[PDB]
Amino acid sequence: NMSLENVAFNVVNKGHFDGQQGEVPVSIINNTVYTKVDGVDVELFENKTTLPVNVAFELWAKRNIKPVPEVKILNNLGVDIAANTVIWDYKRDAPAHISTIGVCSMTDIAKKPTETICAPLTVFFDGRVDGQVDLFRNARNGVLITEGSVKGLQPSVGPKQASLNGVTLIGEAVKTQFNYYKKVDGVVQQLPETYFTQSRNLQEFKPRSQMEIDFLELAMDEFIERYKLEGYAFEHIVYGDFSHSQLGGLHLLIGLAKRFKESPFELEDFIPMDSTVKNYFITDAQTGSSKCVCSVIDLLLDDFVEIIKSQDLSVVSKVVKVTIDYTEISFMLWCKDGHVETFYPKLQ
Amino acid sequence: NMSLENVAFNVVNKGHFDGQQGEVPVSIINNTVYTKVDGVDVELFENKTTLPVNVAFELWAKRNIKPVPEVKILNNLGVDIAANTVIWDYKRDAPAHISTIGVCSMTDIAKKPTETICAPLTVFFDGRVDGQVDLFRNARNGVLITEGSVKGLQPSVGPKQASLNGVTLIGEAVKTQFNYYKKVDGVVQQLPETYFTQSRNLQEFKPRSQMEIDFLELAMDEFIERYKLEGYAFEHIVYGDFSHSQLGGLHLLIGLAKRFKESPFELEDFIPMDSTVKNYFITDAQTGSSKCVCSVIDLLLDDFVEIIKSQDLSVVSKVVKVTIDYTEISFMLWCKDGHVETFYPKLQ
Amino acid sequence: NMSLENVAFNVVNKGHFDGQQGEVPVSIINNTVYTKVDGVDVELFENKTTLPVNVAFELWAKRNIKPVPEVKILNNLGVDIAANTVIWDYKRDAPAHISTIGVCSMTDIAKKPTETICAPLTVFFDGRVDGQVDLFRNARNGVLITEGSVKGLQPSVGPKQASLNGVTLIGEAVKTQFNYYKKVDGVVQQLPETYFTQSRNLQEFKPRSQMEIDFLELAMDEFIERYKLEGYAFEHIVYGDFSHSQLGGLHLLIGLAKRFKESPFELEDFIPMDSTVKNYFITDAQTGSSKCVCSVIDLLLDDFVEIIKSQDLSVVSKVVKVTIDYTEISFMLWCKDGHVETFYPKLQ
Amino acid sequence: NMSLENVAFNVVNKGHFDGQQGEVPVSIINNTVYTKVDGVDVELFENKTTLPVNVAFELWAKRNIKPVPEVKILNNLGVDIAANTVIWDYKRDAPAHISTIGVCSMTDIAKKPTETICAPLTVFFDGRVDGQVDLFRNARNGVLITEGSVKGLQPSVGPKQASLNGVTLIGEAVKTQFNYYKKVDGVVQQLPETYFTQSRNLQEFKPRSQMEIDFLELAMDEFIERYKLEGYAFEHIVYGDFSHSQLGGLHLLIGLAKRFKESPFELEDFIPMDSTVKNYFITDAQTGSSKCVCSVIDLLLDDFVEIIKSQDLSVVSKVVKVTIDYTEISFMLWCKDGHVETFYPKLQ
Amino acid sequence: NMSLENVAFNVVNKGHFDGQQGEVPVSIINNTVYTKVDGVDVELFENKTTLPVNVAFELWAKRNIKPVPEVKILNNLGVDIAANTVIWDYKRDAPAHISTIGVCSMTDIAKKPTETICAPLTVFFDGRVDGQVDLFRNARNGVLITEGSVKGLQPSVGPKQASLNGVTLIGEAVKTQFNYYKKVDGVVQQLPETYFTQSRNLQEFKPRSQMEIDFLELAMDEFIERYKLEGYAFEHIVYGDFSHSQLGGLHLLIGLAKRFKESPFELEDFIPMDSTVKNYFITDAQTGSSKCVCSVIDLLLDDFVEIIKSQDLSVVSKVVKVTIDYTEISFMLWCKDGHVETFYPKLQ
Ligand SMILES: [Cl-]
Ligand SMILES: [Cl-]
Ligand SMILES: [Cl-]
Ligand SMILES: [Mg+2]
Ligand SMILES: [Mg+2]
Repeated sequence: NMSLENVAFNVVNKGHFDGQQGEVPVSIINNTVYTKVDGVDVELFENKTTLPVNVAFELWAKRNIKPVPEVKILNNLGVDIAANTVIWDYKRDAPAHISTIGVCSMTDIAKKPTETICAPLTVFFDGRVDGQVDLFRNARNGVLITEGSVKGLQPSVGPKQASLNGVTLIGEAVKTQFNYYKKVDGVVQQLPETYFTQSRNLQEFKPRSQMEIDFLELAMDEFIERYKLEGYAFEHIVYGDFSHSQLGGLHLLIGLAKRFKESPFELEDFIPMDSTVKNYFITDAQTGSSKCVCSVIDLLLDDFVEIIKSQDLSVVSKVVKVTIDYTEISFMLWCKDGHVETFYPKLQ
Repeated sequence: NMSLENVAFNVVNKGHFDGQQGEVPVSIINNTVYTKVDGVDVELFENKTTLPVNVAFELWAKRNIKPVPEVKILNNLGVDIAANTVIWDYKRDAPAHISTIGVCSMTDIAKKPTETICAPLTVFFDGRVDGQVDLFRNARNGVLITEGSVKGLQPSVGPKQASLNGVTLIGEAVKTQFNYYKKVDGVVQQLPETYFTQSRNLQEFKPRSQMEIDFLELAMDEFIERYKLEGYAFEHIVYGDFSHSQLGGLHLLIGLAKRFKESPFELEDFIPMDSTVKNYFITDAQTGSSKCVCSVIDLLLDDFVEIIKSQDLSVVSKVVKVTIDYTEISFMLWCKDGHVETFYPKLQ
Repeated sequence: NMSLENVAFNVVNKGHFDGQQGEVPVSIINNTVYTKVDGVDVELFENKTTLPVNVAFELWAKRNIKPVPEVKILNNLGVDIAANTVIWDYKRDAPAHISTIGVCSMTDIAKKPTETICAPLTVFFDGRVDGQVDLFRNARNGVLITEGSVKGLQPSVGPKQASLNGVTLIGEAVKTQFNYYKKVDGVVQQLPETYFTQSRNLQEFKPRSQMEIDFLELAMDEFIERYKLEGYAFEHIVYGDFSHSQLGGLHLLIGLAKRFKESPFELEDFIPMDSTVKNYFITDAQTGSSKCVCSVIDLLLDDFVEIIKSQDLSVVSKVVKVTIDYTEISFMLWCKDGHVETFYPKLQ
Repeated sequence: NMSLENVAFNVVNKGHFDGQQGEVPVSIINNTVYTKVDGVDVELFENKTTLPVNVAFELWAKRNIKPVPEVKILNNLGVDIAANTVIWDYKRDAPAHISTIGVCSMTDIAKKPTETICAPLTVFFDGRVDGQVDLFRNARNGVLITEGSVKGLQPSVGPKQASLNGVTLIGEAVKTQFNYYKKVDGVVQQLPETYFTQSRNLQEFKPRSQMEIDFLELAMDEFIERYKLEGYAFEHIVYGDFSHSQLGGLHLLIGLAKRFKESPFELEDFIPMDSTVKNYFITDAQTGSSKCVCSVIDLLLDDFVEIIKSQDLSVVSKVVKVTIDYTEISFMLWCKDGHVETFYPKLQ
Repeated sequence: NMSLENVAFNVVNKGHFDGQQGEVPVSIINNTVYTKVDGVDVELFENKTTLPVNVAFELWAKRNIKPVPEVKILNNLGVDIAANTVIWDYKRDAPAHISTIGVCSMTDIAKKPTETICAPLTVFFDGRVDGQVDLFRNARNGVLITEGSVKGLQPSVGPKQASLNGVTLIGEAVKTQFNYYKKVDGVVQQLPETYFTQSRNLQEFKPRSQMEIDFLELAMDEFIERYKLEGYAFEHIVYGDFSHSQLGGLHLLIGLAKRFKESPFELEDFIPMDSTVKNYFITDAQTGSSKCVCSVIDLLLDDFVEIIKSQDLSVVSKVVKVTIDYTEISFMLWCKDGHVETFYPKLQ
């Protein structure tokens, strides 16, 4: 029943694969899928993946169209494969995982998660689908998300936001905050205390706390005085130093957002992927200050204040580990004379 | 006299093919045409069509650079080929028709429209070109456009707007509203009464009536009261329902325009082509409400009111046919207790 | 349920498309069709055509696997399209015709030859298939082949040989000699009296007459005196002149076969296609004699003798039109003092 | 320091990857690897695989250059991956296996076969390499080849021939006959008693028994009476029937070799891969007899005689399973009135 | 009026570029040039070069069709570019040089060799063309070939054979032996006394001396005693050793031709290019002996005997430089107890 022409039928009639019968004529050329509409070819899908065009086309058509965790979250938890679904990575325009389970015959390593080949793999389970909670209880390694309680399992509350068709949002007509569960070698794991990134962007940045509202409204000197931030180098870390050829600091996305409203700048996303810490080649258009590797993270400003105020500042330099998005992020803390010189996330 | 290097000469010197003599050096690689400018290669054309690169390059260079009907109009009239010109489909970045007549030797099926091979085809004629009106009188099947009257033929007034170099506009320094004529098997046809879509877009939406001006300025409850629209489900059909996971209604482009100014959303144009009814996979960023197939049409708000007020509302559901852009559009009308439940265009 | 995966299923299980149901996983990459056979991809089809890979793959799978006329015959008769089949051009590794009739959705212009679109086209009908003779009677332009007589239709006996899966042969377990019929504008044409090329190859050349047996066995001076060929320039036309830098004569394939068994040479087929007359760039390896455009034709030697011996030798230069493979082949006849200088086919 | 330029250095200096240090300039274009040799690019590798060009280039350079089992043997044993080597499939011009173990970073699933990821996979071990026998003892699923005895392991004597750089041969200066061992789920399997195909080709076929010498020299009626083969349908099974349009029988490669020396024919290998039974689309050039799916197997003629002469001829139709190349091959045995009608291998 | 369509016109009508006027329709797709011949596309050129498809097509059409020196000769002389012509490397299916002079606008660095840009480059001049000898006198760096004497210039007699359209031959109807001249920095260089390789192939090998006739006819022990070759390791150097797993010796092409007529073997040319010494990955099919890097050279056997018999046999290991094809070839001479062990050319 599986066929390329049937997949294209579902896309043109249902917007995605819906399991409907029918076939439309398809021509494949230039890593692109076309269909003939009233005698002319219309592009349906441009393959941006490393997979064959018809294979990637099928996986994208069968992508999950419900609110799902962001890929960085699934990566930080070590997820290798999804159970009977396709998590589409819109950052890479490619499937988030190599193989599939009961989805596409060309990429399927198994039909159901209980098969032997799935034993060493951390399978992602969705409690919103019938039987996936019970499948998670019988899985050796797996990650489970639910909207409510699971009897006999202690939950971990995830981020407020989730990805819906490549749109990260805090749901109002839909539920985006899940309970997280993980098993390793048959043993349920206790997930650690973690912060969560806010997954915002520059153009559409919106404050989510009165501190962030005051950060964008007030000036630098007035904001640092109001929240008693003297001696923490927020002028460097958050606001950024543009007086020299090498750009200084500017490691919080909200600091880039405040600057972007005043003056534009160039951000080179040379590792285009979903990750907790993003690295950009930045060039400021107003001053000419630039930096090849500017590590940026989108933390709630209140959370970043709690972190930097929770450190010992009696050492010149050391490595600070912070659990964010269920992964350990290494920060580099520099201090002189008991005050913060700088504080930034490292590469990986 | 035809040559690839001569076509590239005209593009670099005249912006398009102008019939001038000359040749520039050309290199073709990666479905792209390049020319050497002072020792370096400069991209001239990236082939986005299903045709060979050099063939598509020639057709695009010879595209019509005058105001022409939008492709959806030509499609709805069943046009198969153009007479001694190339209608470029900027929505697909491809020629609107497969074959040509007296344009490109590789795609030409004939040199002049009077040839035998053109008999079963609906040829598009442009009265603004000398002799094309008379050629239309001797053609078996054809469509003719003019700026003025044609002796012995009853005209049909077309849309106010036309496409100029992929820019749809109502001409002020140029004439964009044409008279339409059609012949089938040698018999002149009488074109039916039809509405016309406005061919506007979200970012640059501009109201074209006081009702549309009031729709964007006033609130929903205030607008429905002013124009006495109680019982027609404009809250659902036009304004859209975002309270549930499945997006409800929102089938008029002006309703999307009003929403877009307040909150952003994602529109997946999974059938990228010019058509009277567009189908989008929509995801609302503020609420999370989404719908795989949201049929949207850009009618003048006054015209849509006239249509929905001209229907019988005593049946649960039925199919309503409306002639728009010279084609029959099937709508689905749902009523309960004598009032409109919903009313939306179908797929095709 | 026509599909790419179903076409591949028939190919792997039946060697071609046999109308069986079933699907196998398919990967498309680099203009090649692959399928998974126990883990690894196996190449099924390398697209050598100008069509999309999946389209040409379907047409090749649906190619006619019965003895069919050689493409040069169909070309000389002006065939543009076949009725409900695909004639595969094995010399081009591509379909012999652009469009199809009731074969492939992507290339079909019609499902039946009786449709209006097929009238101006010369449709090829196979009288061995039920109902094709009647369709030929109803077609405006067409070509018909049959094994026996059709009531009322004056036949034209075709060549002894036909192409079976790319192998040209005179059938013994199957019949390769057909009657030929042609209609132009609804009127049956009388096919002209014609010679036929023998369609032999240089490697596996085999004589077909006692004269051809003698030509290969006998020396030049012995053969010319035996069959009384003095004054007919066979030393030049058939045997060829290698004494000069520019190769002279050598226009009959049997003359090439005789030279090849002695000393090899290089044949550059710069127009790789099936045609009654072939043009080659020839380079003799032993002497170094060459010629850019060498016109070669594979006639029965007895036929060529019959042709050359019926010419008027009293003119310095005369064009001579001979009907070969149902097409008129022009020859250049040069004579001097009551004997011919040369007599070769034009490249045309 | 693994790199593309270093791999190319080894290829140009050592003919393959030899672990030497050095780099040469490399150009990648059109799925081909080039290198500059005194100004001009020389092609080193044309990627015929479904892998990226640089990846397949590295795997081909690291291919095993010692006598290795033929891929059909490894396939019939269920091998999925090799331990610290690459088995190159020369019939597919591609690696015989998808992933690698400690070979290439792009395709490695592990650096050592003992890693957890390799347990459910059947790993191929080469006992000629130090430490591979011990790794086989510790592997859960695996296949081992050795030249001599392993203490405690009951051997299975493999075929006389092996593949050396794409050349299948019975070694004289090297040993090509191995012992075979197999483990499934940590338990050593006893390999079944099996016949082996001879792996000869049609062009360079050479007999290997006095019976095979007789078959090629003797006539059909003389050979059948000599080896007392009356009532075993050798005229059909081995010699083949060409009297009808559909080719009959001809299922032993030695029968094809006998026919080929007399008159040539066309073999279309629509599944180009190494397998115990091969399916061909055959077209006989002399008679025109053909058959879409012709199952062929290259057994020693004495073996096939031993097989056919041990069957019960008292049943109309019976399936017969024979273990050949360590896999069960199904045959169709048709008998009528105390003698066989046909006896051919299924395409399976 | 240089154009792609005009180049294709010359190719189809003249077999190459002949400067004739005319255009034919051309389709470019998949690094191949096509043209329409009565409806269907016929392949004219498959780009095997690293240049753009239309550029390499033009250079191939403008290739030199006269007897030209073999590329290895031009390489050994350091030629970088040709004057107003294209030397086509048929072993690479690519131009022998990167840039051109007055040939193709895309690859031209100059229209005349006298231009300033050509001075540091070694330009190849063909004295058979009017005015090229004078251009050689005015060029700073260059190489000149002539058929006869040039006044004042001391000639160097080149090899007997030359390449005519990819066919290397000793001309009879044409002259393939030239005088050679070379200038470096405006000063004429005296070319060294040199041997020449015979440029034969393994399939069509033909001896060129009574000694070579004897070597092929006579047995090893009979030949070595006949030409008094005791103590010169011809059993190893020329005949080759197959008794061991690693192939020994076999460095003269005539030795390969003798072995090939007896039993076939596999030659892998991992550096496919024209060079005085060729390196092959050899696998003997009969014995299984192989060697990754086998240096082979096609000298006249009498020349190699003259070379080996002039060496001092009193040293264990000595490097020996011999000028062959105008370049110095290094040999490894191993001797032991008054006789040679081996004597082979280095891979260099
Ligand atoms: Cl009759
Ligand atoms: Cl033992
Ligand atoms: Cl002189
Ligand atoms: Mg700025
Ligand atoms: Mg919104």
